[PDB]
Amino acid sequence: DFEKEGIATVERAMENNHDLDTALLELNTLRMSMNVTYHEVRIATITALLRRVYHFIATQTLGPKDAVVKVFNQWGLLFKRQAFDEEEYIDLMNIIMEKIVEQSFDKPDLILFSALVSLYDNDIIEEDVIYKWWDNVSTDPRYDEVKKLTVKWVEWLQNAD
Repeated sequence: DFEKEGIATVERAMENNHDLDTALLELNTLRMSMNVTYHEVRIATITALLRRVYHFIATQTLGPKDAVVKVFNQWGLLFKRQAFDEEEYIDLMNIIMEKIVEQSFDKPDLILFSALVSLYDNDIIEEDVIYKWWDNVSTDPRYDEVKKLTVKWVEWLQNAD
């Protein structure tokens, strides 16, 4: 039950353009209200953002990369207060990858690469957690497509380290 309501809460704050502080206040109130954890919150927030990205692309209102950037550059900041330790950030990235596949975008690899890069540029995620996430990432072939681009990115990051 919390899911749907959480998705709705986030969708509202991005739409009728809420500043974050206020979006997180309502969302967190809902979190305690319905007694759910931050994992559930991350799921709700991530699917909410990814749906808006999808909508932007499917309606040709914005190209893939642009759509991801438009959404994540602004709202991805919500994540820094939805994850407090390493595994929670690892979980954060796993969900994004999983939800992208689930949403079925046409160039999964580009969507996931763009989303992670946006977060990286905004300092929500740094190399250390990124390597950890990547080292423990699922090898289920179902993720082969979405990982194509990001795998090179992680590699580039290691070399440039």
